[PDB]
Amino acid sequence: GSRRYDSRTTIFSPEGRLYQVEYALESISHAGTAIGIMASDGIVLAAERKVTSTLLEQDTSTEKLYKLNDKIAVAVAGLTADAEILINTARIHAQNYLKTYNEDIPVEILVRRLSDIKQGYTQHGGLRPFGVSFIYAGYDDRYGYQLYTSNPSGNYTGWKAISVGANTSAAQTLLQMDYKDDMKVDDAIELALKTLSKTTDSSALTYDRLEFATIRKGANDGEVYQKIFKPQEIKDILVKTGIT
Amino acid sequence: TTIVGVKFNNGVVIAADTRSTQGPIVADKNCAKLHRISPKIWCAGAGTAADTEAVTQLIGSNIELHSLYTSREPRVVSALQMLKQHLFKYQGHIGAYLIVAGVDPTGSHLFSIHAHGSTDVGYYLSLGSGSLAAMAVLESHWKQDLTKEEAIKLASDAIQAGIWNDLGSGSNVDVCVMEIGKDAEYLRNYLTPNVREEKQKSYKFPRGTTAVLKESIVNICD
Amino acid sequence: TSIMAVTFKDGVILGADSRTTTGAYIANRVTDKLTRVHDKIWCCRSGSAADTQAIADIVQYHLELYTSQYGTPSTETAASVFKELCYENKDNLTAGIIVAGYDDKNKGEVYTIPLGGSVHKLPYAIAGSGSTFIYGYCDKNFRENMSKEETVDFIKHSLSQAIKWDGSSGGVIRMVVLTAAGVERLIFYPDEYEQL
Amino acid sequence: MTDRYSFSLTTFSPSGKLGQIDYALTAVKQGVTSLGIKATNGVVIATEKKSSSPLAMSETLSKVSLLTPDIGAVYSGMGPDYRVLVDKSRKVAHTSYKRIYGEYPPTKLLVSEVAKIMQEATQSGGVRPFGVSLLIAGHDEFNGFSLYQVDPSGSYFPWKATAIGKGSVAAKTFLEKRWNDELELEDAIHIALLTLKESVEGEFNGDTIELAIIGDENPDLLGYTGIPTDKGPRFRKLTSQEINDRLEAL
Amino acid sequence: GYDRHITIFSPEGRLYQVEYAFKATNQTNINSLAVRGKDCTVVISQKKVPDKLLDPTTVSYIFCISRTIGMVVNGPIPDARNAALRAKAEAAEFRYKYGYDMPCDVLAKRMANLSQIYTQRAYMRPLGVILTFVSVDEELGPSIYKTDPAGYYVGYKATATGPKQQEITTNLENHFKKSKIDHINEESWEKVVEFAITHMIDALGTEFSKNDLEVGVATKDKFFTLSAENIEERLVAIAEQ
Amino acid sequence: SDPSSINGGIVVAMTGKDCVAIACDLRLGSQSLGVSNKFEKIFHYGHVFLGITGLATDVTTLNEMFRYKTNLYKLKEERAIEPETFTQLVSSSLYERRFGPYFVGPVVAGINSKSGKPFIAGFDLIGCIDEAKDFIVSGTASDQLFGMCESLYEPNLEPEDLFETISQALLNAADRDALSGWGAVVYIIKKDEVVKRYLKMRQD
Amino acid sequence: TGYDLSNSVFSPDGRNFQVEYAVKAVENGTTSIGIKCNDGVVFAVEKLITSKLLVPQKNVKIQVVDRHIGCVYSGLIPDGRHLVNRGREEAASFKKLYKTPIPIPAFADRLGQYVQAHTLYNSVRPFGVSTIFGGVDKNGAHLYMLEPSGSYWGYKGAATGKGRQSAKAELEKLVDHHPEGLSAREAVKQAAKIIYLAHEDNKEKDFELEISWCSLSETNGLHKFVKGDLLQEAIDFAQKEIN
Amino acid sequence: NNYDGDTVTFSPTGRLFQVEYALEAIKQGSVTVGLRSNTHAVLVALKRNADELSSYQKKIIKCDEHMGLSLAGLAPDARVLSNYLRQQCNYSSLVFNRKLAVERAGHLLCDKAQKNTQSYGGRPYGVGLLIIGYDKSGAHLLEFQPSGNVTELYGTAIGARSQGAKTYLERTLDTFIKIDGNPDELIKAGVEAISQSLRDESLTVDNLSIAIVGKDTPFTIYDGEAVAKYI
Ligand SMILES: COc1ccc(C[C@H](NC(=O)[C@H](C)NC(=O)CN2CCOCC2)C(=O)N[C@@H](CC2CCCCC2)C(=O)[C@H](C)CO)cc1
Ligand SMILES: [Mg+2]
Ligand SMILES: [Mg+2]
Ligand SMILES: [Mg+2]
Ligand SMILES: [Mg+2]
Ligand SMILES: [Mg+2]
Repeated sequence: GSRRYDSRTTIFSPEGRLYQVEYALESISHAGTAIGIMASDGIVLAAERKVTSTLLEQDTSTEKLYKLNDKIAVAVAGLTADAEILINTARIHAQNYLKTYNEDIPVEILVRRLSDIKQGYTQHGGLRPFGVSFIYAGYDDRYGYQLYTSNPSGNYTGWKAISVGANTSAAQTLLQMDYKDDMKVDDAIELALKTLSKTTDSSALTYDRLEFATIRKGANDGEVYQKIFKPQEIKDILVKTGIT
Repeated sequence: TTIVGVKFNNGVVIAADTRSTQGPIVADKNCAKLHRISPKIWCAGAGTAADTEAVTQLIGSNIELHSLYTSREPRVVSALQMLKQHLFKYQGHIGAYLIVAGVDPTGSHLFSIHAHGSTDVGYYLSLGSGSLAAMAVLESHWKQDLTKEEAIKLASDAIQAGIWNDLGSGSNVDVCVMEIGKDAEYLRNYLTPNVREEKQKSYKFPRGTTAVLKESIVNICD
Repeated sequence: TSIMAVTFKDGVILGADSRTTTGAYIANRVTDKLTRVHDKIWCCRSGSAADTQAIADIVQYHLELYTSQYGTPSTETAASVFKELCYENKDNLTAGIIVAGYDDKNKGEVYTIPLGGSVHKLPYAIAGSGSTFIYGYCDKNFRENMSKEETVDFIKHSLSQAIKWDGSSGGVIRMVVLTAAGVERLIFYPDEYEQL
Repeated sequence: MTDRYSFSLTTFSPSGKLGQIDYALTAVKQGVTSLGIKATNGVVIATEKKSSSPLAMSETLSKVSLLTPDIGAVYSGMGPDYRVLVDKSRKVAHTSYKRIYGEYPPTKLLVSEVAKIMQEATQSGGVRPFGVSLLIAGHDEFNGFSLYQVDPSGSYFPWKATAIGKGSVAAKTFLEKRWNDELELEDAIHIALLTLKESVEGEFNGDTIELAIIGDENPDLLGYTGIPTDKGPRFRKLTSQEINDRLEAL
Repeated sequence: GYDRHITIFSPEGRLYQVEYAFKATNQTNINSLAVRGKDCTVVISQKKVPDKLLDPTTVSYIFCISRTIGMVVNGPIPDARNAALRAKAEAAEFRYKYGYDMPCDVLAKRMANLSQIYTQRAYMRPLGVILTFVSVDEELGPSIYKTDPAGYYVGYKATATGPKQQEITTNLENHFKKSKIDHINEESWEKVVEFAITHMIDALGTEFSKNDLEVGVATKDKFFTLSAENIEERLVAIAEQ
Repeated sequence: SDPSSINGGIVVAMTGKDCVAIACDLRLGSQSLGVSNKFEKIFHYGHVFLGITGLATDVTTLNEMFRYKTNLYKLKEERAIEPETFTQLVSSSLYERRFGPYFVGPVVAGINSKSGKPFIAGFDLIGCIDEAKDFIVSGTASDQLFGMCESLYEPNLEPEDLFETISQALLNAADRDALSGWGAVVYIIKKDEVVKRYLKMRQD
Repeated sequence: TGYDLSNSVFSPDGRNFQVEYAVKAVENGTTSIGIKCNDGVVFAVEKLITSKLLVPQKNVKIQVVDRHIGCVYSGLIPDGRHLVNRGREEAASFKKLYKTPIPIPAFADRLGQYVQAHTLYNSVRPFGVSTIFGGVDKNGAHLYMLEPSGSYWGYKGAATGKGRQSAKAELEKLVDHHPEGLSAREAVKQAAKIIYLAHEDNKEKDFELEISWCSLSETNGLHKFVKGDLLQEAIDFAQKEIN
Repeated sequence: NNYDGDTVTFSPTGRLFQVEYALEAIKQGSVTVGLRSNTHAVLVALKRNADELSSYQKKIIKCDEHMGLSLAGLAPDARVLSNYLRQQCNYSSLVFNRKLAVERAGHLLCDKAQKNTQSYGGRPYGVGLLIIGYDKSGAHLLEFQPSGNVTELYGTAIGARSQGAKTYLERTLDTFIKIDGNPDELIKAGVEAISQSLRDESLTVDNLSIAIVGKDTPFTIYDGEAVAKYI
């Protein structure tokens, strides 16, 4: 019968790893680097686009950074289309929680459910895993500002600063070197851009090859604001830290 | 409601009053009972208000998709078959009573559909609470070989009979004309014989007449 | 509603009045109750208009698919498809159907399918509310192997009387002639049939 | 009997590639060239109607398809795959949008739905990816004019102008030279016609070229009058005659 | 290569199972041809009964799909009958759902879609057949639309299918270059049939008796096949010329 | 037993010159027993305002549902839903429950942010849209509101006048209905300020 | 290759090797035939007598469908039974809906479509039988033969199994020498002869002969088994001819 | 070889190897014999034990008052198939008040086994059965094989070395076929037949199993002291 053509996407190797998870991670390692840095007064998300053409429509574009609700955003490394499937799920999950409890969903709870969905594809159903790693940036009134990552295994962890995609090795070393606990958002912005600047596989880091977002306490008293940067705003903030 | 359909030389015309009721109360003084199924197939609907509207939109949507799939202009008989089979399935619980008309590559057409899913063919039809007042006029003045102008007159006269004599109909006359080889022309509020007379008095109040306990600015922004 | 079908020398004729009512209101005075489910297999419908149309449409579809695969269906086969639908769905249908067709082997045939979905092959059949009033008349005047003109007269006189006494019947008298020659539609107006 | 293929036919190789997606893209490479260009007041999508025999009537085979009155699509790759995607795309515009909001979806959201369908053929059990790339041009009230590319993975990107298939490397280079943010629709049609001459072998006339625009509302194409707010489809297919008129002044 | 056993892509972006289904198309070694008149659409196909034990009347590759649509198949008979039953059911359902007769081109698209599915979903094999649909459409007039195992389809001025298809194709293209029109400029279907048989004879370089052919004709409101006798009467008229 | 008149309540909306008003009473009762004096019946999603009368559990449920749907709309469309569009979403949502409906009388009010047009509409429990130039009424005192509106109303009232007119329609209608009243709230809505005022009214 | 390991896979020539392998199982089976006659059809089959211990006459192989159709087959016997069970369900459902007994051409396509369906998927195996069947309907007599591929045609006479060639040659002589027709009682005799002739290609074990027929005049258009005097009379006419 | 992975695959010569392997479990089975006269039908089965400490596995199962069977091969498969027969016999009784014809029992078993030889995922039954019964046309013996082939015989045997008993029964045919009106003489001939298939060993009291059904005799099974009469 059909057994002949089944790759068995959910088995252990003799070493006890999950082939498809490992191979999905290998795929992700060639994607545009994305960085998240957490400050005491906000969070930065910065990410590098995949080798652009001059004709790409840069301002109506989105590939790396998506809004999950008003208090939570993600940066994507991996297959964009796989990521959109998970993002819509996550958006719906957030609204169900709000509908049930009349309270915005705590960041971890959203992260956990998405990670559980990923985990399921590694244990049953015989389908390939999602080729995606996320950096979650969000705020809630229990833990304040939070960063997490998840990858195709459905494993998630919390961070002060983290990268995913290409060159995370170099990026993690650079972040470790210059990160400090008392840091502010505007310092974190600079750290994120300088780190991408040094790990990038292109000759120079320009506005048109980036996506950028902040999550600040940055409006009127106690309430949180998400800013997905327009191209001109990235151009300015690139000058303002002297990379161009 | 009162609604009608009248065939003529080179096409077909439909019309309707514009009253909507809830019990003895007029809910809407100028509703639209003429519905576009496709550009040259239009439907008049009486009965349960939302049912006429939903069934007409659903079939209109499926007709559009069918038209795209087949690369042809949709036919009135297709709308008729889809409507009748949908309504039959629901055993009259979808309370839509419809006059379906239009022009297609086959010619010009006029049908009626009852809520249980039975259909008729005719040269002149009427449905709704006012259908007996309208049919009185139609049976009195209809003839073989009507011009477009004669048909529009007959049809709006039939609706007028409903407006004046049926408490379930009122306000304005809407018309749609579907002629072979031309664009369908929808004549919204073709007749308006029930304009409110001027009021005797303005009831505009001295500012501050209303006692207020609190005020505040609502935040509609981000 | 008054309907009938009559076998004769050359085939079979179906006839019907043209009235459909909602209570005492005449919703349609020129209805066509004679409906084609195949080239030379027709039926006359009585009962719920929605039910009988739904049934006839399904039968027409079945016989068009039968035809595609197996050639022209017999009149018996058509009556069996009507029956299957009427019998299996007897709780939800109010349909009294007369089936009539012309084979070349079998000549004219008439099957009547009353309310419960039983089947009855007959020389002729009458049905509908108006039929009660002409049982006496039709039994007295029907003979086998009448001519086309005799059969048209029988039906015209029969339905004339059904129409006269039954308030739920009226309008024009329609007939469909089924022979080896083809299919012929007849119509007869009040001013003719009323004063027979 | 029944489908016992409930496992994925696209999976990760040890290098991280998804073989079937790569191979689908290869089928797209072999496909006939198609392109799209965004002007300030319109979008143009075009391709070559490469006919299979001259006994075929190639007007019966439309490569450029209306999806909604303001959205059109063209493709490169496997024609049959495209045809069923158009069928599904048209339907999803209704089921997942118009039947809910009483209006047609904005371009990016319809594109989003098509992309979803294509992504699922990349992960679901017992199917292969779609062997096509789409270019979808459209207009909607709050976003104006837009142009998107959708690939076999389900990924989509917005373009100022681009091309896909056979001669797409050369055609993307040509468009880089000629595109500016001030192009008026007529200029973009002319540039589209020039770019497409590069990649076409044989006859190059209005019977071998298929070209449509998303431009002004066309009241004459509506089919009825009397609703002031219904102004007509912005999608228009250029006729054989209209294409030739523009080829002499080329 | 398991990419050669099921309908997944090969490294060069090809579907081998679809290509091999095209090769099964010629298993019967029959050629078929279709042309349009003014009023009609004619299709002819070779009829070869090798075995003397066969009842020749049951050997056919032409099908009456509906009252108005005929279909000729190039490919093995079991797959051909499968396609015919499906097309018959689809045409009947269309009539019931939409209240008018299914157009030739729409049935062609529908069957082409079903074939597309077999090229994408692994558990279904493609059918090893090519299907030529013919009618005199009430909107479009005389119509020829053809389907293959790739799920491709298109309308034709005229067409041919089978092992010696190229010979017939070029023969027909040469006629239409000369005639400068879209069809056979002829009043009677009998003469359009005569044209079809005549141009099959030149192109294949063979003569036909009455049992070597099989003919289907579509007019307004019917599609029908010819008896051995109606064909003989047609062969006779070509000869006396 | 009649779900539309267990809890009580009313909503009314009116157009003016480049403005709209929507008002509601504050009562929530259980038949003759008044239970809550603070039960507001108007909600908003961005700049689109929705009033809902009828069975209170469905009022709450529908608010939570339309907040849900408009939040996802905004995330996917990247813009606030407009009143014309939201009105369609309300209609489809209600009709989807055709044979087990929400027992409600919703009312949409807002200004379209592109065109500047003031917009109001009402619905029956099953989704039939009633679009109106002048006013929409709903709830247990709807006869009374129809009477007040149809006589008090005139076109093109300035915001501060419309306030007086809508408030008097609501107050005097409520006082003729046993199940309406116990407080009121009025929203005056202009292109970009919205003022919310609580009226003083008889507490019986 | 490995194109032949899974049903429904096209080989590069365009063949389904699993069906062709099913044909080998058919060729390995005992001989069976049908002869179409004036107003009917006759079916016969060779039953190898494996052992003394088989009860003579009590291992019947020809099968009736409805009341007017006979089916015989060579190859895997259980597959043939499964196919006939399906044929019986198809005949019942036709009669239920349409009242008339299923026409033979109609019946032939029901079997054909079902057998063809078992070449569409890799999760089923093709039928390991060729089936000869037919009977009498309102249009006369019909004989059919159906292969593992689902291929079938109408036949003047037909044969399958180990002795198919010898039988085919024998059938061809009858078709040439009787262009006006063969009578039903005549066809029964010829059937016995051909089964005896065809038993040459299988002569290890000796055999038991079995015949059945439908004739408008001789069986009233119903399927019946030929036993008793008429069987022995035809056994004798066969004996006479091999000597 | 390459063609024996599952039952859904024909070999290039048209064989079904998984069925052939199921047939092989029968051949490793302990021997059993069937034979009948015109008035009775008898089963004899040599039961096998695991070792000296174990029971001797039952090989005979009653299906109805007038029908039963003996098994050779996988026992759980005999239990499944015998249970199906019990149900079929039972349905015939409850619905039609009619004892199931041994011949129909045979056709029903053939059809049940056949399904498992044409579909993916299932396997063939790995057991052979001998079915005896007395119905409205007298005594019957049936041989079932998991290929689906069922055959009516005067006598037969299956299992290891069943070839001896089968030759014996082939010679003895004319004798036993007319042991009418005599239970103990049909049995003794059956016990004799089975003896032609013994090696290193002979029939003891916890080793031999016999069943009989016939004209005025319910299907009954003898084991233990009640077979001593026969050794
Ligand atoms: C079975 O109960 C019915 C049936 C028909 C009517 C008349 C109808 N009015 C309505 O549908 C109003 C808006 N809604 C209701 O009455 C609420 N109903 C509650 C219980 O189920 C039905 C819905 C109405 O106004 N019909 C109009 C035609 C409409 C007008 C609105 C545009 C669509 C067509 C017409 O038939 C005349 C006025 C009387 O029916 C009322 C109750
Ligand atoms: Mg009913
Ligand atoms: Mg009367
Ligand atoms: Mg496939
Ligand atoms: Mg009060
Ligand atoms: Mg009080």
